[PDB]
Amino acid sequence: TTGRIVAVIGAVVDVQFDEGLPPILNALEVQGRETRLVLEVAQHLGESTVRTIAMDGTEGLVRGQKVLDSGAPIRIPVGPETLGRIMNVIGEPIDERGPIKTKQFAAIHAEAPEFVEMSVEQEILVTGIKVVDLLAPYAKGGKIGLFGGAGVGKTVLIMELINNVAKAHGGYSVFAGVGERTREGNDLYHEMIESGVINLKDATSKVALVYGQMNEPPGARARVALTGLTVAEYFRDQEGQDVLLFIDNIFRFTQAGSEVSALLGRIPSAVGYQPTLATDMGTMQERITTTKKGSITSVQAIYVPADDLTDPAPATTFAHLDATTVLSRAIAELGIYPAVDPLDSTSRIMDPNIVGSEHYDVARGVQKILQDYKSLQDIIAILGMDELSEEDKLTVSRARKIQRFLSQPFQVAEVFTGHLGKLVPLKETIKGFQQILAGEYDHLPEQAFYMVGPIEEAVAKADKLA
Amino acid sequence: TTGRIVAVIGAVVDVQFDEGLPPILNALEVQGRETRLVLEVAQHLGESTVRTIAMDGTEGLVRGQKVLDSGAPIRIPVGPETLGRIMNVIGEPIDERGPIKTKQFAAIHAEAPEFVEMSVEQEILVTGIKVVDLLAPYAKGGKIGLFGGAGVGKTVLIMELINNVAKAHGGYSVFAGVGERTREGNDLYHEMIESGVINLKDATSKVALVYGQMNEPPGARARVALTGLTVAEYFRDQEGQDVLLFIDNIFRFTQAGSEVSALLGRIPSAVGYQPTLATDMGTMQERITTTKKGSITSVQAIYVPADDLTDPAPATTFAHLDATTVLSRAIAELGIYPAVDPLDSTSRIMDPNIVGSEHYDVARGVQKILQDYKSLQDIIAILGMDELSEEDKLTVSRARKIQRFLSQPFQVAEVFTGHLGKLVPLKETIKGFQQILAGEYDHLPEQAFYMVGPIEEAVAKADKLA
Amino acid sequence: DLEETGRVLSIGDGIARVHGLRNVQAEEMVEFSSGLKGMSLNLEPDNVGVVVFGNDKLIKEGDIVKRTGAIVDVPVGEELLGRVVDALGNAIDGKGPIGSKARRRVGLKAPGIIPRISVREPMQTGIKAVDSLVPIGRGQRELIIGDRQTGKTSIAIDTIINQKRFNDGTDEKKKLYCIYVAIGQKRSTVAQLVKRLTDADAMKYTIVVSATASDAAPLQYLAPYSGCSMGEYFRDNGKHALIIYDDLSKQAVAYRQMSLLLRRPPGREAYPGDVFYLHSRLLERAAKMNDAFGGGSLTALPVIETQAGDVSAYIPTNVISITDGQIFLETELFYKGIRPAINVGLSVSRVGSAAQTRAMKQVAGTMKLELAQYREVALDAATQQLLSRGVRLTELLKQGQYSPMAIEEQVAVIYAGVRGYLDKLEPSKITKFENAFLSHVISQHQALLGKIRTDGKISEESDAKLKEIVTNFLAGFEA
Amino acid sequence: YFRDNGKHALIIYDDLSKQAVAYRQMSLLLRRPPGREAYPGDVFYLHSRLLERAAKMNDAFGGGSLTALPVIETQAGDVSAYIPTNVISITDGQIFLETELFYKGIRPAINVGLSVSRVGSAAQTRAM
Amino acid sequence: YFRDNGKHALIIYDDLSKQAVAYRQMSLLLRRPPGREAYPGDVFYLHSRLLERAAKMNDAFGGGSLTALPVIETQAGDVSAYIPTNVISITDGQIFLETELFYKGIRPAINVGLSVSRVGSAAQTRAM
Amino acid sequence: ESTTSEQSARMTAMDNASKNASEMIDKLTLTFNRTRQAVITKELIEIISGAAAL
Amino acid sequence: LCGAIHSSVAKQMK
Ligand SMILES: Nc1ncnc2c1ncn2[C@@H]1O[C@H](COP(=O)(O)OP(=O)(O)NP(=O)(O)O)[C@@H](O)[C@H]1O
Ligand SMILES: Nc1ncnc2c1ncn2[C@@H]1O[C@H](COP(=O)(O)OP(=O)(O)NP(=O)(O)O)[C@@H](O)[C@H]1O
Ligand SMILES: [Mg+2]
Ligand SMILES: [Mg+2]
Repeated sequence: TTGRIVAVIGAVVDVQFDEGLPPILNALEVQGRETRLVLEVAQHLGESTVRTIAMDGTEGLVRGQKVLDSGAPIRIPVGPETLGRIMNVIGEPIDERGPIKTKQFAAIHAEAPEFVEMSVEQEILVTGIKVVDLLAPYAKGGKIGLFGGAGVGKTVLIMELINNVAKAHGGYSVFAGVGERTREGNDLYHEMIESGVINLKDATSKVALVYGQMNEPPGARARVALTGLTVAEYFRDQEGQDVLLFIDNIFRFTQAGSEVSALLGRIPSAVGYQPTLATDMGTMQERITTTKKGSITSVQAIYVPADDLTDPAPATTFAHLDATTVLSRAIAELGIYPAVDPLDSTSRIMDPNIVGSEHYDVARGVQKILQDYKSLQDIIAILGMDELSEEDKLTVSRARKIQRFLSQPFQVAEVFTGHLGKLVPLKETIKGFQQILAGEYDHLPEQAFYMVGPIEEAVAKADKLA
Repeated sequence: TTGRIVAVIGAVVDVQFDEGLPPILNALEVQGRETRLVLEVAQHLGESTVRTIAMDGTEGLVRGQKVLDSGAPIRIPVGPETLGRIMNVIGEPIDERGPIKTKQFAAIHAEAPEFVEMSVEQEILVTGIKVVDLLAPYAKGGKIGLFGGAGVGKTVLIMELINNVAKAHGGYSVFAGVGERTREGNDLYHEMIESGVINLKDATSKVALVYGQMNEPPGARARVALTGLTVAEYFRDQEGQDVLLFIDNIFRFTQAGSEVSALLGRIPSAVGYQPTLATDMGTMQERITTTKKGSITSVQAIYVPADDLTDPAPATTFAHLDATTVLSRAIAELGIYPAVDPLDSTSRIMDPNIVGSEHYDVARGVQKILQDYKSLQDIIAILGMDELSEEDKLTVSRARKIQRFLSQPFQVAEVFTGHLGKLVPLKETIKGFQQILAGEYDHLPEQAFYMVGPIEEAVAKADKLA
Repeated sequence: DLEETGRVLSIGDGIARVHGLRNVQAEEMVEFSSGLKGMSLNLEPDNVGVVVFGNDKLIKEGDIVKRTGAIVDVPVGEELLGRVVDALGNAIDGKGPIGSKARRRVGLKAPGIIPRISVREPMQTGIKAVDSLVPIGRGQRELIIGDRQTGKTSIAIDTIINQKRFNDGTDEKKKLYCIYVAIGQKRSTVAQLVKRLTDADAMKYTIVVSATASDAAPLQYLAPYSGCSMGEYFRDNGKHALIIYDDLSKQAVAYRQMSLLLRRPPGREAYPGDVFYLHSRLLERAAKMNDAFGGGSLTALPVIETQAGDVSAYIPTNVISITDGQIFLETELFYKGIRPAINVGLSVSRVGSAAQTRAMKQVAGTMKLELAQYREVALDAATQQLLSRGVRLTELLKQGQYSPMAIEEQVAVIYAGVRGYLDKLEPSKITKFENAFLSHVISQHQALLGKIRTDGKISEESDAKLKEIVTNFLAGFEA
Repeated sequence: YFRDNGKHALIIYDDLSKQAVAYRQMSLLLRRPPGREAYPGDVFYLHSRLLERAAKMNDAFGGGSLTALPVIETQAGDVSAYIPTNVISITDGQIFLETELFYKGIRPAINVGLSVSRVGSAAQTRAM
Repeated sequence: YFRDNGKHALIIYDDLSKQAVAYRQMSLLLRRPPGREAYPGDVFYLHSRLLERAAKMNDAFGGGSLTALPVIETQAGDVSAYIPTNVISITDGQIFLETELFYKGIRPAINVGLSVSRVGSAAQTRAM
Repeated sequence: ESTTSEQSARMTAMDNASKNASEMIDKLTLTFNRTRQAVITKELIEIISGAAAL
Repeated sequence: LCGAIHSSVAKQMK
């Protein structure tokens, strides 16, 4: 149909249609534009006017300008042909390697899998990261969440997971860049090309890329997550394959939404956010799941505004995950990396019937001594450790050794740690912490446990220290 | 043009005009009233209607009452006739001394000197006060934060500042009492008279007074700093003087800004201040500088809400301060007058590249001797001042002399102390403290350096005391 | 002509509501009867909301408003070098007009993924602490973060002044044009800043966009973008620019005032939901182009002022999550006389490593390591040795203002320290030693300095001679 | 239905924290002005109305009953905040759990001093 | 009336916190813009116009006087709240009371350290 | 030897403990003032949202 | 609160 822009306010554009008003979620096409400018119908204002959200900048738009109804929501290219390419919210290619020829085009708007489609197979996903594997194990086909304040370690943790999980993976991988750093997209792209995971010649690429970084207007950042998820949906279903979905950073979806929600005319909810925050988030995260038809292991980085974990965004995401890895600025500052909070990172898999009694018990022992130490922190603070019970000194000492043994040198982080990357097998992780708990290394200096792999290196570093 | 009142809501009055709509910032004379009622246009609401802020009570106003547009912003008498006279916000005399007939008036609203009119170098305004000129010098055309309160010689300092600037520079002074308590405004008048910085007979008054009393509506207290500033600019622009502007107190200038903003219906920003916090302050402050014809140096009394320096009010203020002068009850009690805290008072121009390397080395040298003494004091009186190394014996003795030499008789107190005030030249100051650090006067009694001017007077007192 | 013109319906709260202008575009500039310019922000059915780029007092109901047909843009090109302009690109130095031959929208979108490449060319600041521990590369975004009066600007200024050695040299690749955007500062401070740059002969290759404390909020808001566009000209023409945003905290407050006046929903600290995006779209524009796009770059050094060291506050965290690392300046080190007041351990450079000269890696890498050992500690010979380094090395990192050091002179002095030629020396003599040793090599050993510079590495040959030089100097260094 | 027919039912509302958030969204979207914390001015009534429906019927009314276990998610362990105290001011007691207790090995992480029952021994067998 | 006819009067405003509440009711229902704590921008003006009417008149004006002892109730010791902040700044001095002192046995519960009088000695007899 | 040692130790211990308390006071004051400001802001924005929604 | 006086002697004493 043919409509006319009757109002433009940043990313929100109102279009008036004489006949055949376009339904909600329908992608409209602005006419008289060099590049494709899509407007998604968000609501029907009445008087034959619809309120929409632009997927690109609205500069240059004039009142009266013509808009066509495409007849359907934003549809993108889905299929193997997306592997090794990079697209934007609206599915166009942004790698300068020409068109994306697919048979199928899926809409980025799909209803979530039904309750009868849900899977319930609990299976551990060993990452080789001591802290995660011990305290809050990830699961295959489960939902993993990396929480973190600015600069704390989310992106390095995701890249380390890609390196450990994705590499040794039989299946396709989808990486959605959402409101983050374009230059990280370029690094990712070239890193993937160099490794051979993105082959620009053979048809052997295993990763599909989708980006909408911090350089995009709100409307595009609010939908890129849906775009890369739609690509992951196909591989999951239309191919019955184990898909991996990495998103950095999913918070940017919610933040994109607050920016337009104001322009959409809604009364603001707590902290200035859109009153639809949780439902917007829900209809999207419910699509990011494993189904009986296929499995998707998702890893989403989640930005924590002002480091406040109670902020509506991060707070609402907790219920969408099966395992959480919560990163702390204070932990990072102590030099511990990855800066995981051992007392705030949880997992539904952390059950004696799943990870077994030996693993469950050591994890619980580690957390008990960390919590007990945490209690003494205040007392240590004022009077130091000399007016401390000989009994408590020992908890403190072990805790500090456990606290340092939780740290690990990552490949991706080699330049910052000054240490070779390590990948520790679950069995070795359990043993290391068992032994420290048992007081077997009450004679080694804490420092020996810092930045190593298996406990064996701790001992070897202790001798090195003389 | 003549308009008509269409709305009266407290201190906010809406006036409609037929033709010739008064621009924003214009002054409107309400017709048919005992006292002069000025309205300042704040906004153009549309429909030939303007929204204004009242400079006085609005009680008795009727809808349709006539309001004449004066064709310009608020204009006040500016020039030498203002000296020793107390003025109101809108330039009216409030001292019962008849009119303030100047050759011309001037608009309280002006843009700040252009980038091309700025002085390109950092000069110093010698005030002739040892603590200040030595340790935290005033920057010519700069802003000085006067931290103090009552009971610490604030008024004596101010009056002395005025007196020293008039004599050592030929520049006059202006006092803007922003939110002045009437009682405290009457006392300071007669106090100024007693000191002589004001004179009811001759034309020797060095100070002009502008008062925005607390009784007055928000609009009045918000504009007084501007009225006083206009006065000061007159002596800088038309007589190339180096004026001194006192703002007491800068915090009540902000608050009055919040109140006006509130009444105008603007949404409040952090901690309840006006969205235009930084702009309200910058447009006023930038008028205070060194131009190519002269300069305005402003001593601004500061009140820090909740003792929170990071509060939006004080933090916004500090952006414009070039120095701080700290008056302390403690220092006062040691009998050191002025009660200027030598280590708290700071200054930006206290830079080798600006006040010279000599001055810099002596200033620091005094600062350090004082800091060391502070440290040592713990041992001195408590742990017994006996086991003090040859070095420590001298640090304490010199420090105490220097600390005493930082006091100085003000010409203003003369009438009460029966002692000639001493206006000490920067050169004399530098020499003195330099010599005491050197050790040249390590053979005189402390009291010799107490309440003197030039170092010579220190030696002289010593001999007389024996 | 209500197609190309409008009449002001209402003016107040900064936005003017314009009647007409039927054919204006969104984000297009319009002109006011008073010569004031504005930007068409909200195209509503019955009016156009205009952001006035200046004193809105100069606007009245009835005033004609004319279209320009151009989306907000600014003068651009080498003709701006040595000039001081306002947020609109108008000269304010009183030196006549700018003969700019091109214009560039202030709002262009930043280069995408394909045109970029990882930073790899050093952006030498000339400041030892930074070129060793927090090495900046060209096309990188590096935040300068700290409380007021912690010497944030100073870092920016030394870096600008350091470029003189490149800009006046032969090698084009090594050149770097500078742009200093002053946002919310005082006029005085800007005037003094251009005066210092003039005396340092660094103004010739420097553009200064100024929207100071007296300028309307919309000018302070725009300033950063206009300077950024002026920087992109270089970026995209195979050249290299450096832009400074000083500071972005004051810009965010100007945008906050505009947003509350627009009655946009106040959130965290009463900031709008788009404060992040305000800085994200801006900083994304500094980038490093690959050879197929000319090989240029635009390095950005945004400045953020924290309150009482709170780097966890909303704005600070926002920029930190945009940039590639930050240099934190601690109020406490500054006071303690440690200048520059950089906090090593908390300062990071995510991508500069690859752009750090090899001569630096050979001494700076080992220096940082030794700084870590020291940090973990401050009796026992072990720990004692570690503590010895700390004080020495910490003194080495001290540097005055206005004397940016060449890279070869930085590796030379740091070598002294990390190699051990300072351990048997009194801590308080270290800075004295540095200054005497520098002059010594700069004069009696230009050949060696030039060797290290040219080779970009300290080879065995150079290292042998350098070893001799330091040792010889120690022997002759009087207490 | 059980309660009014001689039968006994147990109901779990997991959880009422997210319910009130859905209520806020819907109410804000209906143009009703945000009250305290952006929640509608009758967030207490939202839950109070619901929870009162759980009850003990007398014999004349079948002797059936409905027992309620509403769940509330606190933030940073603050049982004293507005929403939590609203629901506590409805129910006949509370079971407060804490992460500190949990990790210390106190599981279930019941905080005795802060939890209460407003029925007491009337709901226990003599033995207990 | 007393102040002006050469007499002396003392007035107690018990308390200005409640009058301020009263005015806030009228303002908010008048739809005047709300500010900090929902007070209007003229609430400080409201108390400053009243407290300046307390004054010491000069001989030529009869020599009368009006002394004002306004009362302000704080919440949990918050002397920085809006009304308290205002009235504290308008006055010549404050007599701060504290519960802790009260129950400790110090009655009247006057905090001797914080309470001040800018007038001080100027209104104290020689022997005191 | 005992009495000397004990007093040296105690002196040291208390000196350090008062220092630690000082730093903790400074840090708590900062937190106090951040919270005080967030509270003011948060309460005010509730008032405005309610007002505006009419 | 004697720093670590007591602890030292007691440990070496038993
Ligand atoms: N595992 C790690 N080992 C060592 N340093 C690390 C590690 N993770 C993070 N860091 C340090 O912190 C920096 C930021 O890491 P990064 O993964 O980019 O953070 P982030 O949480 O994604 N930040 P942002 O996206 O900006 O909010 C790195 O460049 C390192 O200096
Ligand atoms: N490296 C340095 N060595 C010695 N003094 C320095 C150095 N850097 C700065 N200073 C001094 O410290 C002052 C403050 O530095 P400046 O660059 O203005 O800090 P800032 O953090 O940008 N301040 P402001 O913008 O006002 O909050 C300068 O005027 C110098 O006198
Ligand atoms: Mg990241
Ligand atoms: Mg600065």
